[PDB]
Amino acid sequence: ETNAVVITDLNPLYPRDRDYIYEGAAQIRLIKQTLQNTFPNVTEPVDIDSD
Amino acid sequence: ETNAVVITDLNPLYPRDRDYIYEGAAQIRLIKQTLQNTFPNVTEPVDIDSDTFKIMSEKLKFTGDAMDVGGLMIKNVTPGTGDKDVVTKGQMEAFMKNWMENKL
Amino acid sequence: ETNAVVITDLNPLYPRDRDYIYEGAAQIRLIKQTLQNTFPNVTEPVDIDSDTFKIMSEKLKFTGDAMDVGGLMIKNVTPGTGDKDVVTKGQMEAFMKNWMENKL
Amino acid sequence: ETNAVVITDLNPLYPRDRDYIYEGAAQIRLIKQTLQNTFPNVTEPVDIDSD
Amino acid sequence: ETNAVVITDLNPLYPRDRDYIYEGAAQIRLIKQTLQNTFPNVTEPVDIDSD
Amino acid sequence: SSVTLDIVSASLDVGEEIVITATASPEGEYSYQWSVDKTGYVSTTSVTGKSIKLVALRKGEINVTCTVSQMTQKDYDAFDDYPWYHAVISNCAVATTHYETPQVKEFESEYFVDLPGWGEQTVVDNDGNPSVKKFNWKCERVRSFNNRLFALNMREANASGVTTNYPLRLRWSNFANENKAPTLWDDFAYDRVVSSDGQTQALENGYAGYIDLADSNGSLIDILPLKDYLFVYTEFETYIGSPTNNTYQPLMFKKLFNDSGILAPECVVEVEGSHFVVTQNDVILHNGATKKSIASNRVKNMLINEVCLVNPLATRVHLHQDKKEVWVLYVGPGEPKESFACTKAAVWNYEFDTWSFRTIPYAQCIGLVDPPVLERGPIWSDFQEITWDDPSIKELVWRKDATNFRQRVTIVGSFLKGFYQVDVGALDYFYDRLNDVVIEKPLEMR
Amino acid sequence: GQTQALENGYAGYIDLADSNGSLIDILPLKDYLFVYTEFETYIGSPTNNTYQPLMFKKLFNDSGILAPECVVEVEGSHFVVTQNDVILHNGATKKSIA
Amino acid sequence: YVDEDKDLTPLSFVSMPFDYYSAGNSFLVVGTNKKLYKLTDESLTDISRKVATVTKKASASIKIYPVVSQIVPKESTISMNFNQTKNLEVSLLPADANNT
Repeated sequence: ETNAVVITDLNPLYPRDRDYIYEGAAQIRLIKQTLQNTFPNVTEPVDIDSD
Repeated sequence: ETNAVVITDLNPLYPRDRDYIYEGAAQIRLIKQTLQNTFPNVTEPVDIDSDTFKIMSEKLKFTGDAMDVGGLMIKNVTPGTGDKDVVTKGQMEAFMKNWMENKL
Repeated sequence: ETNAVVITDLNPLYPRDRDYIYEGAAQIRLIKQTLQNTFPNVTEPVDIDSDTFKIMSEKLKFTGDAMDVGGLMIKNVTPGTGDKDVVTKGQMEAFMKNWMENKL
Repeated sequence: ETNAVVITDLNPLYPRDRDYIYEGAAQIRLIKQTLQNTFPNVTEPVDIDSD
Repeated sequence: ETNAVVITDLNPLYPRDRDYIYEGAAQIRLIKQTLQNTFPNVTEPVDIDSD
Repeated sequence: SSVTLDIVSASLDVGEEIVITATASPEGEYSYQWSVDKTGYVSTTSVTGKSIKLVALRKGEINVTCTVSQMTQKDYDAFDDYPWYHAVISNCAVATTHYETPQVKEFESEYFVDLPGWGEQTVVDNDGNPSVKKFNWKCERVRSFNNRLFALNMREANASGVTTNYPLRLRWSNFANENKAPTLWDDFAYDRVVSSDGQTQALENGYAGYIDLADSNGSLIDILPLKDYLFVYTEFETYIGSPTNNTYQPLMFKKLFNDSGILAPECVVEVEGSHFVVTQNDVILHNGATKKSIASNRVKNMLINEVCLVNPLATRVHLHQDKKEVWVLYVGPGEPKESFACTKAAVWNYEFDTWSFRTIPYAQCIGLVDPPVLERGPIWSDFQEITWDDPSIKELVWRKDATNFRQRVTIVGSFLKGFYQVDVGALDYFYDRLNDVVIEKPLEMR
Repeated sequence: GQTQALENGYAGYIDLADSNGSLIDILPLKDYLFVYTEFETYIGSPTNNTYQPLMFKKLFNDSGILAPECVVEVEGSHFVVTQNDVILHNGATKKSIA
Repeated sequence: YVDEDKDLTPLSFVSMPFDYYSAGNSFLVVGTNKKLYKLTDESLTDISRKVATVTKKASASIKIYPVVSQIVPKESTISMNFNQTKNLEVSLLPADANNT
């Protein structure tokens, strides 16, 4: 498993082309949980105005 | 899970149950919709300025716009926001031209 | 599935259904690197303060810097910029103790 | 072995004409290490001027 | 190890490996070059003045 | 190649901030480090980073320097005569070979790295101001006891780096933490607070120390704990280490034996509240303060000659707990004198105190591991036939791992370029040096 | 409005270090803890302190329970099938009934 | 475990079951004459300690001017009494004489 890790700060290439298939969905759950943790509020973020 | 349009209100825990093999691609596409919907304006996000974002996080009370705890000790020009030159501007108007004119 | 996208440009309408999807792991790497490149600073981003987003959304016209429409009813201490007592403080310094001594 | 000894301050005649051959190279390593320790910087020490 | 002309930047640890019997003489000659190059001005070093 | 810096002539005003970044001439996977000549005066955050903010603190001309490093692979030199000892602590794997730093693989890491705090020594620069002067430290064997890590046959270098070998030295580290190895090894660690530019001393009420025992010829061959008591062997005379649980230097070492001493660096195991030792003369099974000879007059005189014929130093032992057997590994009667592959094994069943012999497939090492051949699909694959075989009745977790892994099996590191199972169906694999081929023959029990 | 009114007993965690973990089973025996890992065992001795009183010491290097419900206290001892055979241990000593 | 391990001579190994990065399942910490390989029933991997054989450094003489530098500058000409047609110069120096 992946314990003691929080936030999407883990190094890339984690799948390493060799993880069977049972790690792909676990990666999605980690991404969803961390993304929720980063910004736990979204109503209408059209107020970017990159300029 | 098609229904999520407010975004960030997904259900990561359970309704997956490690099943069906084939919804992983659909979840990735759904995640792409959520990411694009939140920030559909990206040209060159080089304004990282981590210190700026991090400091305002501890503020957490900025509701009446800025409401900064400082004094905003910087400005360039205009009769709007006033620097220390307002006192200098006032005495010029009061003495040189308006109140205590030459030969007063 | 493309490859070199770092401008939050992930095409979700070009996959495939019967051929190889041996890129879902690679999609995760592609998604992760896009997120890291856009915001390479994430420790506790609670700094949204969603009410501020609604207030500045009412403005929505941020092109010439800030153009703040707040009140800025804060000031700590200084001998320079002053509140509505500018006229009083000026005639204290100019007349009361500077020019017109006692018994003027 | 030779432990707890630093710097080329050991008494002379250490080879004592009887050290097999495996101590000769060890002596060289000790000399090189101590010489490096004594002056760990050399650029162009032509500035002697013995006068 | 022929290459060392800046001196004091030798490699005492390893590239010896206790081998070949015959590079010991070459190392001694190389050490003589390093010592002479650093201080090629010696007539009577009586100015010890350790203090 | 040549590394440049963004700003080399910055002008701050006690409190002003500036971020200087390092730019190496080539581009690639490079690590970064930063340094400075004076303590403080700049608030360097995460010196291991590439772009460092520096907040001015005090007046003065400072010299800030960076350090860029080229991450490249370097081959080890662990020859056959000096194999790895592979200790375990706090779920981390330690390497511990000769001519190299002990090294550790952290639980939350995938690349080996030198032990944190290894080689550190807080030595005063001149009559005061104790500074952490890192010296070259190389070890022989490393084991664990009471959340600590230990060292044997310490070769301690220092300033004026002509190293001196200490066969009598024995050092221990601090206690570990959550998924982390012990952090420091300096004996003089204390008396240092607030070390910025930036060493850190935040321990777990456990310091590091050294005893430097006094015995015959030293060389400190092996160490093994037994019921919270240390047992160190010198091939002659033994000592018992009793921890007194103090703030600093808690370990107390007392003499146990005057003749006992292990033969090989891996010739002691804890079988049942006791140690199995072949003490250079015979087999001894001692429970502490008392010793008995399992090989008094049963297997003594025919073990001693067989081991001494080729290579006594290649001796090893292993505990075969699943069948309550303990065997000693040694080279066969006819073998090259420089060969370390154990060919014959003398097995002792401690459940009934009976001795036997068996043939092993040229064991370079032995250990207990989980069985292989777990059927799975490691690389994502579909080909063009069934479209991932859409599973009925949902799916079964893609694999069974809810049940804890079991059927743990002994494995052997073989000289025959591979891994071999030692306790399996009756078969044997002899080696033929005449044709440089491995031959398989039915196992012959006589 | 959280409340902290305890009974001079706090909460703690030890995070032991053993082989493959998974911490299959735990069972007390005469005020002494016995935890099993399917390999190697530890004894937990409470020292009766204000905070973090429990002290855990190693007992076995090969023993370890097979199933999450494979240990019972029969008579001042534990009945364990330790992945290899049946063991009846009274503490610091073990004997194999099988 | 895999076809690639058949060309290796394992000097030593550890049967560690737990790992942060991967689930585990015997990611044997095996050692060789030159490397520390690792096989976990799916493939062999090298996890040897990489070292910096080439190191390059750079310097930066960051001048740290004082925060109170152009504040209350030293002025020895407190009184500058002069004739009505005087053209005397005035001299002053900043505190610490740094930068600004």
